[PDB]
Amino acid sequence: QISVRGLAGVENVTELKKNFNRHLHFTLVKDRNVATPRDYYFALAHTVRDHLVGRWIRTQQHYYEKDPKRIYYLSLEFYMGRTLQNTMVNLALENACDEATYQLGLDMEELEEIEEDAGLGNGGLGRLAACFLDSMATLGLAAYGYGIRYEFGIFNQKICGGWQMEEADDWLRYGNPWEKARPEFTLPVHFYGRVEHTSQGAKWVDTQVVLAMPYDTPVPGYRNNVVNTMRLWSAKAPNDVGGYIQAVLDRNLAENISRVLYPNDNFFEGKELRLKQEYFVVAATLQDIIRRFKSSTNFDAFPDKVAIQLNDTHPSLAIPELMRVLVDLERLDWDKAWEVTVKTCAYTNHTVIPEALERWPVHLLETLLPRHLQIIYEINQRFLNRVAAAFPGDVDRLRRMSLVEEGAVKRINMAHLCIAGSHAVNGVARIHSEILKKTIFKDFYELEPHKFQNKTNGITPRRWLVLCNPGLAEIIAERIGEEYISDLDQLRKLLSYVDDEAFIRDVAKVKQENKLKFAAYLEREYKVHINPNSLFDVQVKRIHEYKRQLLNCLHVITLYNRIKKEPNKFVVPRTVMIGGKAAPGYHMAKMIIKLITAIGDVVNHDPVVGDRLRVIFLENYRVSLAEKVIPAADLSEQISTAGTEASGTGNMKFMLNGALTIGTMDGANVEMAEEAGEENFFIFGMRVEDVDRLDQRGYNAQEYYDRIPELRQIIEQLSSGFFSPKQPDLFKDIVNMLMHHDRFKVFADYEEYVKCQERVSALYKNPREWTRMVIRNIATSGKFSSDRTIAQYAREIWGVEPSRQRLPA
Amino acid sequence: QISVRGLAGVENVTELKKNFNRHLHFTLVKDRNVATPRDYYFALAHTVRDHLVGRWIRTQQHYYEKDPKRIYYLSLEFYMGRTLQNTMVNLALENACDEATYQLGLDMEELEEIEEDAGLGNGGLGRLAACFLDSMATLGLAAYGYGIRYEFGIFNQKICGGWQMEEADDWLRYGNPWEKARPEFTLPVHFYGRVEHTSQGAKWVDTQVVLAMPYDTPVPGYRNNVVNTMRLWSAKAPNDVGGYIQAVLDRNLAENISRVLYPNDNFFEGKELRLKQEYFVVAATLQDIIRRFKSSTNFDAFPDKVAIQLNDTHPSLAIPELMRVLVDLERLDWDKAWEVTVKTCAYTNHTVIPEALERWPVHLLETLLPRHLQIIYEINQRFLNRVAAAFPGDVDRLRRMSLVEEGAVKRINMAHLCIAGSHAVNGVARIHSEILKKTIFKDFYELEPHKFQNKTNGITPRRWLVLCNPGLAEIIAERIGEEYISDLDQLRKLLSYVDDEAFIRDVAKVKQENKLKFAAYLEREYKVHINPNSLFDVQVKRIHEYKRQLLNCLHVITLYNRIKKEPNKFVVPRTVMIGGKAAPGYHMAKMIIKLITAIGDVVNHDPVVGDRLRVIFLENYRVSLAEKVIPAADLSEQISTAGTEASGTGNMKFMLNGALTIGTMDGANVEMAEEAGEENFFIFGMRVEDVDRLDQRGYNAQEYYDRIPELRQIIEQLSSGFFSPKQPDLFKDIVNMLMHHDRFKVFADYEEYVKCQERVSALYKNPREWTRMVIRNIATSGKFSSDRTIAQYAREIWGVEPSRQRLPA
Ligand SMILES: O=C(NC(=O)c1ccc([N+](=O)[O-])cc1)N[C@@H]1O[C@H](CO)[C@@H](O)[C@H](O)[C@H]1O
Ligand SMILES: O=C(NC(=O)c1ccc([N+](=O)[O-])cc1)N[C@@H]1O[C@H](CO)[C@@H](O)[C@H](O)[C@H]1O
Ligand SMILES: O=C(NC(=O)c1ccc([N+](=O)[O-])cc1)N[C@@H]1O[C@H](CO)[C@@H](O)[C@H](O)[C@H]1O
Ligand SMILES: O=C(NC(=O)c1ccc([N+](=O)[O-])cc1)N[C@@H]1O[C@H](CO)[C@@H](O)[C@H](O)[C@H]1O
Ligand SMILES: *Cc1c(COP(=O)(O)O)cnc(C)c1O
Ligand SMILES: *Cc1c(COP(=O)(O)O)cnc(C)c1O
Repeated sequence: QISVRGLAGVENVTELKKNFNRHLHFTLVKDRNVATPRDYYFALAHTVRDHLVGRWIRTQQHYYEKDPKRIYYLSLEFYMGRTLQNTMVNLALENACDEATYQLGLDMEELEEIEEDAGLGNGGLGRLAACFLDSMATLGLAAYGYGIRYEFGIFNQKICGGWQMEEADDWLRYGNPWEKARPEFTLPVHFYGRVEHTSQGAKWVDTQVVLAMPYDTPVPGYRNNVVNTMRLWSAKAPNDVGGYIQAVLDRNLAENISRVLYPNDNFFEGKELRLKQEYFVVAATLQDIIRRFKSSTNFDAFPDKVAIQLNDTHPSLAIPELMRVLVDLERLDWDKAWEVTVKTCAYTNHTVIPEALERWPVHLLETLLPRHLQIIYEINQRFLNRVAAAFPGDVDRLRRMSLVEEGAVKRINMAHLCIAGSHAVNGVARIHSEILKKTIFKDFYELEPHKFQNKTNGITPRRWLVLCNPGLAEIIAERIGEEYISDLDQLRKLLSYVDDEAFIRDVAKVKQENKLKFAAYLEREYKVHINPNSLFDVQVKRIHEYKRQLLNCLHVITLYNRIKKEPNKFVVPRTVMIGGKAAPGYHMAKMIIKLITAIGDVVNHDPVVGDRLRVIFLENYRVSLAEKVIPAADLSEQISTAGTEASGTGNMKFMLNGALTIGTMDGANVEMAEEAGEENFFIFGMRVEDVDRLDQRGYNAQEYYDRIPELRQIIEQLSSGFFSPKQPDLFKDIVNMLMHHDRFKVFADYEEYVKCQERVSALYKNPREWTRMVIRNIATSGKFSSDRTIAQYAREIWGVEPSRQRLPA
Repeated sequence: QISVRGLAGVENVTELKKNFNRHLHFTLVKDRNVATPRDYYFALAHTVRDHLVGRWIRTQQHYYEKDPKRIYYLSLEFYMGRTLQNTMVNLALENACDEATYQLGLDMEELEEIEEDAGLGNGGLGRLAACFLDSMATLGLAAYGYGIRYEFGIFNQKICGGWQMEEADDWLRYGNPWEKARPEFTLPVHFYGRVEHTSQGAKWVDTQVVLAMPYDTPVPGYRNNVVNTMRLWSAKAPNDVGGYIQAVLDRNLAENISRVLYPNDNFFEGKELRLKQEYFVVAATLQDIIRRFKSSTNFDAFPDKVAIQLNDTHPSLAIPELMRVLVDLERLDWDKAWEVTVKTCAYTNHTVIPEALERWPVHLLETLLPRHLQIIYEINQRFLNRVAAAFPGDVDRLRRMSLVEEGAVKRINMAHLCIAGSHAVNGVARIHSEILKKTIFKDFYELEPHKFQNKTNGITPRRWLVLCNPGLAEIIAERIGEEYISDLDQLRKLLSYVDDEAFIRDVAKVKQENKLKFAAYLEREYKVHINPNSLFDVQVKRIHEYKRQLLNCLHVITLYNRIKKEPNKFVVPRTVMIGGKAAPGYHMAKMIIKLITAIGDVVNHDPVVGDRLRVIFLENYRVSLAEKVIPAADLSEQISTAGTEASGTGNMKFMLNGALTIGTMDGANVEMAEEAGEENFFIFGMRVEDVDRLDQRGYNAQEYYDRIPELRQIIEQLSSGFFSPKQPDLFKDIVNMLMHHDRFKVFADYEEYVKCQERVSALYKNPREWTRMVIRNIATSGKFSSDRTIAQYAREIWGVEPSRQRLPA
């Protein structure tokens, strides 16, 4: 139907249909009379999976023959989403499968909705790992993603009585057709025990053993026939009546390590189970890496054949674990082992907020990983000796830079460990990387300037454009070809169409179709109609005070009060959509969700408002839902307090899909505005410097409350129970926080935000000009392709060259 | 190679080879360069499994169209063993697969050893269920086996320092290619809660819910194209940070229900988890049965379309559960519901030993299944009213027959419940069924004579002859054809070959080859040589005092002492093999295993003995091992105290495979001797009547110790530490038991046993006559085919006619 979805040749369609029927029969043990919708999805999944096999075997065989430098991306999160459509897209089988299933009397889009999301992540950090895997495969890098096969991913969110309820995400219930267990690579992981110092080196003994069984998932590159691997480890107890029965049941204790993903993305919690997960993935991965290295013994060449990227400090134990193996098992001298370690490891930081940084209590490491604690102390001693030599007499610096933090309970600062043991440390956006050098990592930057780099984030154009918005991808391709899908910078060619009446009309048509499509979805799976002609104002991302969904809420209430004040005045119709999950123990975040639904309960049922304003909370925001809502958005809300959002990636997804952005000069927003031109962006609020000035003199929210009548009215409504009749003081915690302890200065940006929003409404009233600005945004979103990001990591950190050359078959 | 293994046609072999390579590639994601032995096994398993699909779909479709009466065999145990070879045997693909794998350069027998046994049973009771499924499929009955999919079956047994060590049987670790999950049939099971009596009937509320997810395994009939189903239920928690994390981890509690098989086959233990397993299988199965019944509402015809067979009392809750559904949910009147229940249920008893009978504490049922306890009390009240009317004034009878036992803690006697709620109750051997009527069930027999029946056990000739002993099956087929494989009575035709010199020579040759084959296996997988020319004296079965492995031990020691007494006298060489697992908490059974190994440690290293006597303990006895050792045995030890072994089935396996039997007139041994002729059996010991006479006057072991010098010597050796130098009093518990509290009268049968064993040795010295007696045993083993047993259950209990007619394809 659509050319960017590939060819639907007769022989290919015929083959697909027969293999589909073959799997339904032999694999599913069903015939068209008793087959359930799920049976059909699995038959299709197997049929597509079959096309990956040859390429997967050939790719791995290829790496063995050429023996390239291998890239290992270690992450505790891989927010993959669904795999079926993405696989068809990268293999150019979408149209063929669509035709094949059509001929069999089935709707492929209906079958795609049956697949469960692989939600093995919380948000941005986990999704970045996913986009990176896609880009690394597309760029021909011998890359491996290593993580944990959680049997329960991020919880499914249910909204009950306006409150978030958490439900277990049993995503493996019906099976996962994409994974392949590799029992021959099962490896032992050690815990607890003690250290013995003998004549020849230290020895870690009396440990408890847990087995790590790997499951491999294929990662197909975009039409280059490359299929890389994502290997996830699953925990298994070693095999060696009340007592007997209990012993068997207690096996669950050991296997609980890979049971569930920790959902706290706001505050670090030093929980033992989480520490076990972190060591579990690191220990099994490093053994696998070393095995592959030896199967390709001087470790001097180890850094030339191995690159380990640490996604945040979560897998930071890789540093002392590599030292342990090299010193304790391989018997290399410390200095040489350290040289190898630093040269193979690199660390990526994702936030500057204190509460999110990992600082593990010493007593916990002491009990669980005694040898690693000793190695960490030794690393610290040698590092601090270097600091003392470079800054003689600077005693305060020694205290600040130590990997060991003193006080109540001694803790190990994992970020400091990562910097000391990595040859490269990077931020994820220009402004973020600069802040790292000026604030939290200043001392380290002064000691080792060369280590600090910037690698602005990106998103894959395949899942975030071709897959979720084929209509837009097609009108772009009709004019500039398909080459931009793997070379996004080519979108700049669209700048010469900004005045093309035909193109302007098509861009607007695609957006309208997406909105109608989403407006429908809303009614089918949920229960409310929305004016498809209203401006779709969307803010989707995890709920956090720093992301300021609260500021958005203040604007919504302002709009509502203005309508009530002058009912018969014309106002641009809006459908405000807010969605995202809140970490289970994050009280304020859960109160914000309740506030949003409470506002909707009032606004959506006010006769005077009509369909000029609607407030909808998008339930269970996840990758699959993002693929639906983003293409339908008109306005992207990226309003974090300047200096708090390291980069953001949702912002890039919206820009690539035809939405204009209203935001602060924070994270990647700065670079997006720079690429598109500030006149094509809706920028407002305090800049980082402004926030600093306010902190210097002290932030007093009362001042804003006293000087802004509209803000005062809103606060009084919240306090008096206007949005919670039956529970008058329901939102007292929110008002108290805003008035006395708001770390994110919501009131400080209120006035500029409301004024900026008025300018957005003004532009929406002029369809043609709104669309021309949209075109200017899409045309300059090329820099934000994760292919660009990965190419920079490859050349500037890993020391490998990207390849666009395809492979046999 | 061997005609009884089917044809190896060119087209069939060619097809098998290509499908094997197809699975290795697409299913295993491997090529002949990195494929592991396990990869090859799975490729073969999938290839064979593919041939089952069409027949499986057609069979179930067939039952829907014809809507025959369905037979439901409920069991907490299904001791299946391996599936690959059995499937090839029943589909006549053995030779073809053998040739196909051969051409690919692989040894099929080597690949078969990779499959894990499905050890979902303890012994005889669980294996009977397995043979029954095979026979029901072979006889064309619309039969379903229902049970639990334990993720851990019977423990693997390790012998350390002569002691049994238990190891978890993680049989699903590498996956099970034979099963197919059926998520569309997931059903809820209720626990705890309370009963509410409203205007219209009782209601069970506030219950905890656990989901039952079924997994189906195909059960192929012998070359009749019928493929029945064995459906096993797996427990799943319903889907609805410390608290959040713990809530997810606590899901294991609910899922623990299907985690492990209880290994106590000696003493009943009222454990809550076991009760949960029993209700879990019954609740899910009955809902499935009713669904299928409605999908084919007067339940008057329910008994005409449904038959439920209870394997022991383990699934006895089916009786009150069926009443619950009919009365509480379907709203039928009690009397009508009871009529339906009795007419559809039948109960099979497997032992008369008190300690093995299920007697659940009332307080346990009260908490876990409140409604069922109420239903049970009502059943009891109505039943006892019938008893009172039939035997007016007999107050003691009312106490004896009650389903409720008074005393320390009130308990529900499940056997009494089963008799009251079943239209048929059967023993498993003629002598056992008679004892039931004369002793433990006498009162019930007097009230309802028509309910009591006998159904002598049997074994399937396919796994127990064709599969494990192809050599013997072939020489038999060469002379009488292949028809006997599904009509075992035809073996009688062999009686006309007892004087055939050619046949006599072939029977002896086959046995010699099997012994050499097993003698080798012993050295390869274990570490000792054995004289292939010695008489193979074998006793394999679970370790129990009533089975008297101890009596066997006394004979071994006697033989050893006699050799030591007169070293230079000729004695027929023997290799005594004893094997079997002991229930984890069965102290005496574990001491018997230690004694056996201790005896071996002395006998096997005595220079004077040489290779005239060897004592070997066969480690990890299981179905797979039985298929190897039984065909190699010369002498089968079936020496339980008369009146204790209900039937025994291992005895039948040995008879069918060319071993002579030494045993007591117990269980099926009586019928085996009757079929073959007492002169062709080595019978010894007290008969049931003799044991009764001894109990009347009182058993005094001292009397035997004082009158038998050889026995006295043995006891003194055990007591003085002759078999445990470092631990002089190691076997004091055994000596104390034998001398003061032996419920099984080991000493009472000692003299006759030793004398009988001498006659066995005398016959072994005459090869030709030994073989002629063997032929007479094999020729009359036909009655012991489970096909005969099932045909009797079908006609006399279930009310259905067996069919030997094959099906399409
Ligand atoms: O577990 C399975 N069992 C069988 O396919 C099967 C087929 C035939 C027979 N048989 O007895 O003929 C038994 C099991 N199949 C599984 O069904 C899942 C859901 O579609 C797929 O994702 C898995 O890759 C597939 O192996
Ligand atoms: O998602 C993030 N972090 C987490 O999910 C997370 C996970 C665990 C913990 N923890 O404390 O355990 C804290 C945060 N960080 C996000 O990573 C994105 C990719 O670079 C950035 O663009 C965002 O600005 C950043 O907030
Ligand atoms: O889990 C499996 N995954 C795959 O076969 C597979 C194949 C190809 C790709 N792929 O990405 O191309 C991914 C997974 N296969 C499983 O391997 C087991 C052991 O042989 C079999 O018993 C199961 O029936 C089969 O489904
Ligand atoms: O195997 C048996 N019993 C058990 O495995 C068993 C299971 C559970 C409990 N329990 O108390 O829970 C007791 C015995 N019984 C055996 O069932 C065979 C088949 O009819 C008979 O031939 C044997 O004589 C009988 O001992
Ligand atoms: C892209 C994405 C994110 C990150 O969004 P930000 O606004 O950068 O925080 C989070 N969740 C999902 C499901 C995503 O697709
Ligand atoms: C046949 C069999 C049994 C039963 O043996 P008996 O001697 O009747 O107790 C037990 N275990 C296995 C593995 C069997 O094959």
